[PDB]
Amino acid sequence: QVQLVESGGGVVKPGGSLRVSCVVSGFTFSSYRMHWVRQAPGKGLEWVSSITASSSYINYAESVKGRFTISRDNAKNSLYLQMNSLRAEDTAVYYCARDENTGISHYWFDPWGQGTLVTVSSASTKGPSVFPLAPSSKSTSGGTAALGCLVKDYFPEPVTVSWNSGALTSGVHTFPAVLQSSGLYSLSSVVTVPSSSLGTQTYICNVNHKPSNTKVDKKVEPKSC
Amino acid sequence: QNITEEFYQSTCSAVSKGYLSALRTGWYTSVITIELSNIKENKCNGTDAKVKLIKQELDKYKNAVTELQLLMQSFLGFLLGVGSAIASGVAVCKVLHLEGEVNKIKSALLSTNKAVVSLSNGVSVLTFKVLDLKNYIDKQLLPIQSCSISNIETVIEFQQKNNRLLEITREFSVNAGVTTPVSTYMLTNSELLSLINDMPITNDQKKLMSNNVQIVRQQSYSIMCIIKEEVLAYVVQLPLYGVIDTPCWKLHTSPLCTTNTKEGSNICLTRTDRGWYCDNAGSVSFFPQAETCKVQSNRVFCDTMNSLTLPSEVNLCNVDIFNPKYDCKIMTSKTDVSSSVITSLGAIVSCYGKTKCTASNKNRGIIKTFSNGCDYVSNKGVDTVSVGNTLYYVNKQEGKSLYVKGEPIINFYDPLVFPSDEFDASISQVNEKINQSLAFIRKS
Amino acid sequence: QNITEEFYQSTCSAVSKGYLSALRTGWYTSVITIELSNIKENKCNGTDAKVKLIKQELDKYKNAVTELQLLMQSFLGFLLGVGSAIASGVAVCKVLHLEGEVNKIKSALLSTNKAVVSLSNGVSVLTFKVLDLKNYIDKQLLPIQSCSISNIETVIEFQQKNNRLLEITREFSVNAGVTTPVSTYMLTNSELLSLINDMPITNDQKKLMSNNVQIVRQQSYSIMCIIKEEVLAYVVQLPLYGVIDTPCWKLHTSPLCTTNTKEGSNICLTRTDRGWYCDNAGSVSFFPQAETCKVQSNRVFCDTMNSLTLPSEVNLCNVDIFNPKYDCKIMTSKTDVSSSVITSLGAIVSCYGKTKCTASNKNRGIIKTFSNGCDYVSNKGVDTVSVGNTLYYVNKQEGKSLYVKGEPIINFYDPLVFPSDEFDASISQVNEKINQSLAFIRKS
Repeated sequence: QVQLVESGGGVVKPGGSLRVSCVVSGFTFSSYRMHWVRQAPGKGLEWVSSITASSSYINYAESVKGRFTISRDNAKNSLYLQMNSLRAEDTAVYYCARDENTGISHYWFDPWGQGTLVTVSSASTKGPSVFPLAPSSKSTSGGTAALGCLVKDYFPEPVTVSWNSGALTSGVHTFPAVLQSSGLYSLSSVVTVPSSSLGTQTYICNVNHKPSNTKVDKKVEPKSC
Repeated sequence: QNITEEFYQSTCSAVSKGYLSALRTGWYTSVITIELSNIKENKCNGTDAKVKLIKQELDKYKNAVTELQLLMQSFLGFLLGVGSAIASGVAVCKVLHLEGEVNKIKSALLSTNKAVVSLSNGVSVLTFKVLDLKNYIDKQLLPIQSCSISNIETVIEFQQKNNRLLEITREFSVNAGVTTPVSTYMLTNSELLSLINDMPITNDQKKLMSNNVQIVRQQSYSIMCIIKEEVLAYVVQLPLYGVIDTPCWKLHTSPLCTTNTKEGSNICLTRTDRGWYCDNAGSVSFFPQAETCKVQSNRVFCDTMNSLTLPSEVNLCNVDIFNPKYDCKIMTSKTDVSSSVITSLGAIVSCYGKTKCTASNKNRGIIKTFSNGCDYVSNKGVDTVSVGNTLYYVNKQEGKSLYVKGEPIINFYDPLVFPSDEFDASISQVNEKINQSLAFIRKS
Repeated sequence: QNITEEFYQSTCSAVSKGYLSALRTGWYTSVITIELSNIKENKCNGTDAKVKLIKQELDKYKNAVTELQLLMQSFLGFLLGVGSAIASGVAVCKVLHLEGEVNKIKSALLSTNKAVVSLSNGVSVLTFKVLDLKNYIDKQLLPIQSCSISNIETVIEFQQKNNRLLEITREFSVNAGVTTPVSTYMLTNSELLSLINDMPITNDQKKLMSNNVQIVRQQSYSIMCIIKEEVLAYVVQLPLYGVIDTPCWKLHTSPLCTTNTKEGSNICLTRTDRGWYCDNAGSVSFFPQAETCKVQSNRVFCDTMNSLTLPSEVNLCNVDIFNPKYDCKIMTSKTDVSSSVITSLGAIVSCYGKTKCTASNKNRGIIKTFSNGCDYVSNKGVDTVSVGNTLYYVNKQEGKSLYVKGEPIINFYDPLVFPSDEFDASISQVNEKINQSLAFIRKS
């Protein structure tokens, strides 16, 4: 089965450098031309660079010319993309794809990789800011009362929230993070529980932050008004 | 840094690698037109000197037109197969003989010199106009009645503008309307480059073709197509290189024999799969008649019509000839004669009998003497090898060579039950024959 | 209404018929002469610009004359036999070196440009004068001597009158005095037609030759013969077509093999008698090397020097290969490789192993996929066939094709006792070996 697996993506400040990789298996690597294609979050596709089976011809897009460098190693079945002087608009998922062609008019990309994300942000890594959001009379009664915690001002995206160490899974809804003009994220989670069960059920919001090892937990209980 | 060689002592063969592919997998056809004149023999008269030359030139032009009008009327190479080279261009001309095709091409080229015209069958061909004799003749050679010429440079201009048509007519006349190597009279370098630039291909293919124009010429055709009304048309059939920049290697083989001192009683063996091998989309293309592959530096131009499709496992024969995955092809004999094979970076010497075999260089002279058997010498410090009464010059191309030692395989056979004659056998067939012969030997 | 084809599935071969014959059975020789001048170094120590050009053009003429003077100084193709192509023209020139033969020719052509001269051996040949440089140089260039040229058109006229001799000298120089394709410098089209008109042949033969002058040129010779006194002479050896307008038919063959799944254990078979077949007088002429026959529309030009004489019973091999009247020739092997043969109106596909075989047209793409075995496809709605990594174009000639069904003959053989490495065998010879092998195995 033909497989292309990309790796090496990560966060990097503007003007920095990075190197992505793609390792193939299941076919004769040195018989084909290979490509890099990128897609910005919420945007369309864009061809980046190509390299023939023996590195004799190379092409670049006009937006990355002079800054990126494509290469391959036929003995290891891997090709690389060296990115330099990275800009803000270089934030995207990068795919490796194999060339298919009919010899004259048709040229397409039949097999695609899975993608590797690259983020170019001037912000600096910071720990999350966790606060509780106790239920209130206005937001109670009806059928059930809802209560949650708030995470604020955290740069790296992968923030995970678990309530009872994974023992609460019904009525828990998580919202997508918001990108502020300052470059920091902030996401709030809300939980729905019976109004008559208020106080009898323990609510704790665990915020685990791998890039800052900030594993904090905060109780959400009603506090008068 | 590019190309290396390896010599295998067990089989007396060598492999050169480091080359890059350019394989012709298709054809591209174009139409070339020449706008022509229908001058009648209606000149008034003349007894001048500069008018007689003009009349001779006109006679040449008319004779060429009449001639053009008269022209059109109505080992292992034996496993290849038979194709037809110019079928596509001939089909294009067969279409071009229909009713309104010539008028369509005329109407599409009056204002420009290049155009893409869609024919009645739906295929869109590229048309190009290279010469306009009608314009010159009509607007500068019939000043209303040419009975007196006042300048001599007009004669020179007219005879300069006429040479292209006479040279095309001669070429078509000595070839019966089909010239394989396309010359600069049929297409100039500027025209060929523009034609390459207009093809719907990638920029890599265009870069490959623009830097190797001589090869493109050597692999092209030109077919006399039609001359009617005031248009001369012929078709040019260009190669299409669908596969480019893949690894390719060459195989050299020489006979391998035993070295008994008696006149007979010696058995020989030779690998028969010489030629070029190139990677092609998960398999290998093998070209046995290696004489039909052109080489430019480390780029090989091979025509797929003269190839066989083989599995990628064929390469195992170089590293191990007794592997079970693939059955290598050999031939057997009893005639042991000395000879030499010149490889990319050296020479294989098979020296047998009473022959004298040596290697030398210009500064020091002889620097090696070969004994009986198969041997290899690199070209680092060797200029020539001499075998018997023959002398060879080795290629002086740069690269690295490697010597791989091993016991020759002809020593593993028993001469008593050795199959003496096998032109198109393999390892398994020889083994199975030896097994037969040896089984029948049973007493009582 | 002319070309039809039939494919036989039993033997994996196709026959094309509907062609017409033009067989070259003899030779006709003619003598071409050019009259030279005896210009000796003139003094004329001028300094004018035109005088220098005239001197250069005279130096070219003299160098050409000296060079001309120096020129003369004291399957189944292995069964054909060797002849000598230019024996007759060489005999004519050997005659022309005798004492008074040049004088006889010179004195018989002064009044006219064409004549029939009887040689000392009794043979009468056509002698034809094509160029007269003696008259233009002795008169009008050295008037009785133009040592100060007053006109520029004299230089141009002399340059025009001199090109023929220089071109002839070049052609003879790069060919050691024998040019196979006769160029229009040696014989213009008008001169060739006038020469054909004077041969003592029938009007049908003259019509056949007049409409195919491009083939006549391709099948002719020119031999540098002698230059003595003020005459240049060379012989032109033309083809004679003694047999015309008889039926002719072509044969195409492809290997036939079994389709076992195991890589080995498969036996193959092929008819080796592919080529052109024409019946002239109560028998059949066979040309194994089909490359030696030119085709113009439905007219085939073949040379009998490359043919074998066969009985009319050979045609029975196409209808029934096991007939007793004639023994058909085959070839046996054990290597099954896929390939294609492009026929007159279609293609034969032998697709074996794991290869992918298809046929397609431009509008709809693939329209057929082939299975293991030998098959045939017509060119009625097919443009290309692809076998493995190779692509072929089919001919687009118009005609009808017929498919004949039958069991392949390779299934009737027992693989255990089947001979394999038989290059030049036949049906009866294979049967005899099979019978002997089968009779040996009766031990008790």
